[PDB]
Amino acid sequence: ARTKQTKSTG
Amino acid sequence: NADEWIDTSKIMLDLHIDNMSSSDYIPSAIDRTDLVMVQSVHLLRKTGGRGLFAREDIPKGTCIGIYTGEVYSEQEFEQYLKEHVGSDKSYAMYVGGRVIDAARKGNLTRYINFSDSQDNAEFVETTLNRKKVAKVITTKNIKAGQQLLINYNTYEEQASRYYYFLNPGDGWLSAQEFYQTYQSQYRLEQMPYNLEGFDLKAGDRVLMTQIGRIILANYSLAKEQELNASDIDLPFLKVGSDEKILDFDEADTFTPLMAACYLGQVENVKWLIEHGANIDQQQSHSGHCPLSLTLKGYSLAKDTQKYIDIIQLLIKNQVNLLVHDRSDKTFLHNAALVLNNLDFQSVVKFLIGQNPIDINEYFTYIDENDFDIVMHCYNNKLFDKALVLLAFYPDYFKRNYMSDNEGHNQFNINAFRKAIKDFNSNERSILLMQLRESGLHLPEDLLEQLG
Ligand SMILES: Nc1ncnc2c1ncn2[C@@H]1O[C@H](CSCC[C@H](N)C(=O)O)[C@@H](O)[C@H]1O
Repeated sequence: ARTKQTKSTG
Repeated sequence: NADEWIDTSKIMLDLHIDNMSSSDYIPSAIDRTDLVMVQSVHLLRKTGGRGLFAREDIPKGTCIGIYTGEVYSEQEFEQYLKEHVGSDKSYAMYVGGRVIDAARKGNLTRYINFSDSQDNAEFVETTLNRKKVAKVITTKNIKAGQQLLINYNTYEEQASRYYYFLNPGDGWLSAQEFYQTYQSQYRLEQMPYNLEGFDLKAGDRVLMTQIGRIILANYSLAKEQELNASDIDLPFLKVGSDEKILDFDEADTFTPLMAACYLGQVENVKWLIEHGANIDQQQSHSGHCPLSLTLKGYSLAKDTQKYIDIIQLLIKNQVNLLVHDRSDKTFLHNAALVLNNLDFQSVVKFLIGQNPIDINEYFTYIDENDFDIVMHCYNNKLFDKALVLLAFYPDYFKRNYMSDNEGHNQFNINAFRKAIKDFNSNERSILLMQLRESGLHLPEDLLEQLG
């Protein structure tokens, strides 16, 4: 789950 | 009040809830108590964790409910955390500038666990009382009895530190009970050879199914006539030294497809895949999936292309290539370290022939060192694989380094700089050269800012 956007909606 | 017409005790009883009071259950209108039930997870028996399972089969795109709980602002929640020791964001949902905390008051949605590969549901932003809320929407058709999994859409190191890689089949039955239910399908044999990839030695007692014995004997599943289909992914039950079965939290089991991919039985791999075998099934502790075991066999076995065929078949069956290890390194990260340039380019060509919807989703993932797939190749001096990856996605720098959000651009710049930090003059020179000859039309400012 460690993306560039390091519970929540989406 | 109208609350007096809502008896939460019957809701908790029918939903099999035993760790909440009547006043702490906050129901909603779209809650489908008839479709799901709260049960236990034997893998999480020590921590006392539970889960949400399907009482009946559920189609894809079905409303499950709304994440309810106590309402706070972003500042009030931090104040509550700082004033109450022991409080945690484990049950906190950050939606619409508000925080919905279910650590003490919630509904049935608070029991859904985490999964970033086999998630069968997702959170969707909707409106209730003209206010932003979150709902649970099934992303796949659910079979009765399976556990619901969802992506929390947030990252924390404690998760990838000791989160069990969950599968939908992981239920409340123990290993002994599961074997007792299916004693007719399991025979107790001894390991003929050794298996480093499964921590098994010669002579170790293992309870296995007929499919497993056929796979271990290098036979062909198609040559057998009467093969039951229910035991397709019935796993290999290990037996401890006390002649008692090791439980799930005690040891990691594996499925016939895992051993098939590790041994290179391409035809049996195809048979298992076409017989509904979970190609994305993961081990609990280690997290090894069929692709990781295929890469291990490729690295170990001398014959190489036999595993390339298995990888190609897995990609053709739309396997989730976005799996990662506990080092936050995806399938591509580790594959670039074990495949030769030719076979790596072949796998990239397979994925290209599939032609995914959005390529940038493969580059948004970063490892423990904050390096993507290209930065990973450049940190290990794998220039040619980085070139073929840029050939897959040519707009890599245009979208990730030259966008509106200057924060993400600067973050990618600094990550690439930290990657190329330990370089000499020759490597930096050939890097800038290959960047210029690539024809990606890189402006000079970035070429200066990069180093
Ligand atoms: N994949 C996973 N493996 C092990 N524990 C997990 C997990 N995903 C979530 N959890 C645990 O579940 C919590 C999320 S709230 C989920 C409800 C809770 N697990 C329960 O059984 O009542 C977290 O605190 C985490 O410790």
